[PDB]
Amino acid sequence: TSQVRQNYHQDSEAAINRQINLELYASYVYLSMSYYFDRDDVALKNFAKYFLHQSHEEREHAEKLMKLQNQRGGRIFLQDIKKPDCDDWESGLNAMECALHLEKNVNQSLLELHKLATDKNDPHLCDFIETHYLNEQVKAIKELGDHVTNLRKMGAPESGLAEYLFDKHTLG
Amino acid sequence: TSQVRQNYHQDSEAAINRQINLELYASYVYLSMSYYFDRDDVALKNFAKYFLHQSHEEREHAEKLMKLQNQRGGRIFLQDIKKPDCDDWESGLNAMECALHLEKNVNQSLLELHKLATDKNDPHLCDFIETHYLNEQVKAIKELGDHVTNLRKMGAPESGLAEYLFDKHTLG
Amino acid sequence: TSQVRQNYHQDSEAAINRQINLELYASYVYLSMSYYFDRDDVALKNFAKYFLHQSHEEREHAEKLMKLQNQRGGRIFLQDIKKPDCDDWESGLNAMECALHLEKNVNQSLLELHKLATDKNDPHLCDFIETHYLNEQVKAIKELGDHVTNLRKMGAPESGLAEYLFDKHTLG
Amino acid sequence: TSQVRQNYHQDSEAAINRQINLELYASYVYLSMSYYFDRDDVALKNFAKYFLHQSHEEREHAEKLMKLQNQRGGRIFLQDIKKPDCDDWESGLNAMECALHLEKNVNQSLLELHKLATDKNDPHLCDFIETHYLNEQVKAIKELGDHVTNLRKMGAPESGLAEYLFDKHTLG
Ligand SMILES: [Cl-]
Ligand SMILES: [Cl-]
Ligand SMILES: [Cl-]
Ligand SMILES: [Cl-]
Ligand SMILES: [Cl-]
Ligand SMILES: [Cl-]
Ligand SMILES: [Cl-]
Ligand SMILES: [Cl-]
Ligand SMILES: [Cl-]
Ligand SMILES: [Cl-]
Ligand SMILES: [Cl-]
Ligand SMILES: [Cl-]
Ligand SMILES: [Cl-]
Ligand SMILES: [Cl-]
Ligand SMILES: [Cl-]
Ligand SMILES: [Cl-]
Ligand SMILES: [Cl-]
Ligand SMILES: [Cl-]
Ligand SMILES: [Cl-]
Ligand SMILES: [Cl-]
Ligand SMILES: [Cl-]
Ligand SMILES: [Cl-]
Ligand SMILES: [Cl-]
Ligand SMILES: [Cl-]
Ligand SMILES: [Cl-]
Ligand SMILES: [Cl-]
Ligand SMILES: [Cl-]
Ligand SMILES: [Cl-]
Ligand SMILES: [Cl-]
Ligand SMILES: [Cl-]
Ligand SMILES: [Cl-]
Ligand SMILES: [Cl-]
Ligand SMILES: [Cl-]
Ligand SMILES: [Cl-]
Ligand SMILES: [Cl-]
Ligand SMILES: [Cl-]
Ligand SMILES: [Cl-]
Ligand SMILES: [Cl-]
Ligand SMILES: [Cl-]
Ligand SMILES: [Cl-]
Ligand SMILES: [Cl-]
Ligand SMILES: [Cl-]
Ligand SMILES: [Cl-]
Ligand SMILES: [Cl-]
Ligand SMILES: [Cl-]
Ligand SMILES: [Cl-]
Ligand SMILES: [Cl-]
Ligand SMILES: [Cl-]
Ligand SMILES: [Cl-]
Ligand SMILES: [Fe+3]
Ligand SMILES: [Fe+3]
Ligand SMILES: [Fe+3]
Ligand SMILES: [Fe+3]
Ligand SMILES: [Fe+3]
Ligand SMILES: [Fe+3]
Ligand SMILES: [Fe+3]
Ligand SMILES: [Fe+3]
Ligand SMILES: [Fe+3]
Ligand SMILES: [Fe+3]
Ligand SMILES: [Fe+3]
Ligand SMILES: [Fe+3]
Ligand SMILES: [Fe+3]
Ligand SMILES: [Fe+3]
Ligand SMILES: [Fe+3]
Ligand SMILES: [Fe+3]
Ligand SMILES: [Fe+3]
Ligand SMILES: [Fe+3]
Ligand SMILES: [Mg+2]
Ligand SMILES: [Mg+2]
Ligand SMILES: [Mg+2]
Ligand SMILES: [Mg+2]
Ligand SMILES: [Mg+2]
Ligand SMILES: [Mg+2]
Ligand SMILES: [Mg+2]
Ligand SMILES: [Mg+2]
Ligand SMILES: [Mg+2]
Ligand SMILES: [Mg+2]
Ligand SMILES: [Mg+2]
Ligand SMILES: [Mg+2]
Repeated sequence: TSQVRQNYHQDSEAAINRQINLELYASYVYLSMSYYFDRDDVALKNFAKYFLHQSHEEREHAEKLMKLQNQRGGRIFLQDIKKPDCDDWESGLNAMECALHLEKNVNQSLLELHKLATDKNDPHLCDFIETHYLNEQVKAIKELGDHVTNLRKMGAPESGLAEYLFDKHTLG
Repeated sequence: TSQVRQNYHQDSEAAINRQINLELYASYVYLSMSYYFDRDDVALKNFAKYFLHQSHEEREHAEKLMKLQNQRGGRIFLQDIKKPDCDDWESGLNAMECALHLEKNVNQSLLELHKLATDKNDPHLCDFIETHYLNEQVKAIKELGDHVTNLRKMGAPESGLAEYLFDKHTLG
Repeated sequence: TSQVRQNYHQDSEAAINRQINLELYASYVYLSMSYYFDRDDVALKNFAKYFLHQSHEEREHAEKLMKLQNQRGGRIFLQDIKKPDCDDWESGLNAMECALHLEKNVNQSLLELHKLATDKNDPHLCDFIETHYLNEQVKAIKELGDHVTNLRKMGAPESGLAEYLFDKHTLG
Repeated sequence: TSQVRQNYHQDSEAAINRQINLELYASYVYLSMSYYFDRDDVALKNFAKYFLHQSHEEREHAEKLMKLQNQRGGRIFLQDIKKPDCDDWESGLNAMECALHLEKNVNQSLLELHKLATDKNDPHLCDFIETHYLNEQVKAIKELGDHVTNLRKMGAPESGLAEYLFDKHTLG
């Protein structure tokens, strides 16, 4: 047993390792999306910038969980980072919809993690999740919802003009 | 009788209390409108900001009337603030139209108040209304009219693109 | 269903709407108290300033709950804001006592809201209440208790000198 | 007839001369009050300072009316400035009460002047009175009322301690 370990259940340790993988996966999805918009036949530079920033944020989320694992005396175990589900993301609207779906999936995982921490009476872990993850997720989901709504109302994906103008005035 | 009271008719005192309630009501209408535009399925952040600012201005209008009541030796009597007539405001154009209607209604009340002050030969109260309320109302009505016109000419409410672009270039 | 909604119970949504109304009510109580102290026959300007600031803080509390409702994909439903229970607040001490009672009532509502969020396993909502409301309430209640104690010990409400000196040295 | 005179009734001209005298009288009352508080057997230096400032303000009120008379092509006619009604002002509270009475008397004269200007359809003179005199009077009366209230509640005039503390914390 680690000399620092206290009130840290083996199930919580394993769930933290699973969350690390999921955050890295989310980073990869956003990386793929970003460079799709950098294609010469797509060419929406602020969509590209927005998703690259989201990708880098997800990496920060993963690294903080790795730090947490060590803080509590757990041991990090890494797994393959699966490639994203799509190579071609179709449109700005479709990418935003996939991002919304991704963020809700990551949120569900975080909520399950919190439920586990609650069941194991781990208030430090509960606080960690609430303070650093849960509101960030709520804000990210709300922002993506707002973006999807605007793109739909503007006439995307059929209107290339709508995506162009959204790229300039919301993401730029 | 208040030691400060002079040339201040009981009817004027009562009319000032009614105006306080109406200004607070206007604040509530704009508060409701503001957060409608903050909904994830509406998502027009500058409409939200514009109406929240209008809401806060209406509260200032109410507070100045409360100050006036005490300055003249009248006594403030408060009533319930009625909820706004709508929960859902439909569109940017529809909210602007409701705001225009509201501002004209508040103006009519102020004009009736001025007529009362005139009938009771209260030049201090006349000056108060003219100096702090009447031109503010005229400017607010003109601005809302301008906004309604632009939204109509741009193709609102059917064009979600029109409302988006107005939000960015006029309200942003 | 809102595209952003996740782990947000209909009961929690309704309870948030009730809390919005209560925060606005508290804003109204403090607004009334403030202008009582602005009366020429009361004339305690720092009591007036203190309660006006408390009123504006309560409005901020309401607006943050409206933001929360939209963040989680709930829908804001507003009700009439009831007038405060008193027109005349009697004395500085009596107003402080009514403020203490009000703040404890609002606290009780927040605790019931937290219990509901706990029962529905909504850790985001629990964190929201704890982080933004519960300690603010504890601090406000403690401050009002301190004020009541000092006014009593100084000889209020019978001593107009006590209220005058408290207004100058604590609230000024 | 003066080359500048237009829409300026002889009655208005005469009433302006009477108001000039009354403003100078008010200046004299406050001058007398001020130095009463400078007596070694009274010795309230902030009462003295407050009333001296009020005296100088009244002189400014008179001078602006003299300017107005010439602006409109009327001719200034001056009369004796009567001595104040009291040599000894008794107490801080009594002086404040006399100041309140004085300010209401001057207000009544200004209201009669405004009624005359209205009867003679002189909107320039109406505006002059409203803009430069009427709210100043309302504010002065309210302030004096507030002061009287505080002194009474503190225990003046019997409490020399009350007048001392008021001098330090309100007027200082
Ligand atoms: Cl342990
Ligand atoms: Cl352990
Ligand atoms: Cl274990
Ligand atoms: Cl593991
Ligand atoms: Cl894994
Ligand atoms: Cl693997
Ligand atoms: Cl696999
Ligand atoms: Cl726990
Ligand atoms: Cl967070
Ligand atoms: Cl947000
Ligand atoms: Cl937030
Ligand atoms: Cl957006
Ligand atoms: Cl009168
Ligand atoms: Cl009256
Ligand atoms: Cl009357
Ligand atoms: Cl009334
Ligand atoms: Cl009313
Ligand atoms: Cl009512
Ligand atoms: Cl009713
Ligand atoms: Cl009049
Ligand atoms: Cl105005
Ligand atoms: Cl204008
Ligand atoms: Cl203008
Ligand atoms: Cl416009
Ligand atoms: Cl759910
Ligand atoms: Cl849900
Ligand atoms: Cl539900
Ligand atoms: Cl509800
Ligand atoms: Cl309610
Ligand atoms: Cl209702
Ligand atoms: Cl009811
Ligand atoms: Cl929970
Ligand atoms: Cl808090
Ligand atoms: Cl505290
Ligand atoms: Cl604290
Ligand atoms: Cl205290
Ligand atoms: Cl003291
Ligand atoms: Cl003429
Ligand atoms: Cl003439
Ligand atoms: Cl004439
Ligand atoms: Cl004359
Ligand atoms: Cl004369
Ligand atoms: Cl003479
Ligand atoms: Cl004589
Ligand atoms: Cl006229
Ligand atoms: Cl004025
Ligand atoms: Cl004032
Ligand atoms: Cl004023
Ligand atoms: Cl005072
Ligand atoms: Fe982000
Ligand atoms: Fe960032
Ligand atoms: Fe993440
Ligand atoms: Fe994320
Ligand atoms: Fe907790
Ligand atoms: Fe926390
Ligand atoms: Fe405005
Ligand atoms: Fe403004
Ligand atoms: Fe208004
Ligand atoms: Fe308005
Ligand atoms: Fe506070
Ligand atoms: Fe504050
Ligand atoms: Fe509150
Ligand atoms: Fe509170
Ligand atoms: Fe003055
Ligand atoms: Fe001055
Ligand atoms: Fe004067
Ligand atoms: Fe004066
Ligand atoms: Mg996984
Ligand atoms: Mg594979
Ligand atoms: Mg937080
Ligand atoms: Mg009404
Ligand atoms: Mg109703
Ligand atoms: Mg003006
Ligand atoms: Mg309620
Ligand atoms: Mg009722
Ligand atoms: Mg905290
Ligand atoms: Mg005279
Ligand atoms: Mg004589
Ligand atoms: Mg003015």
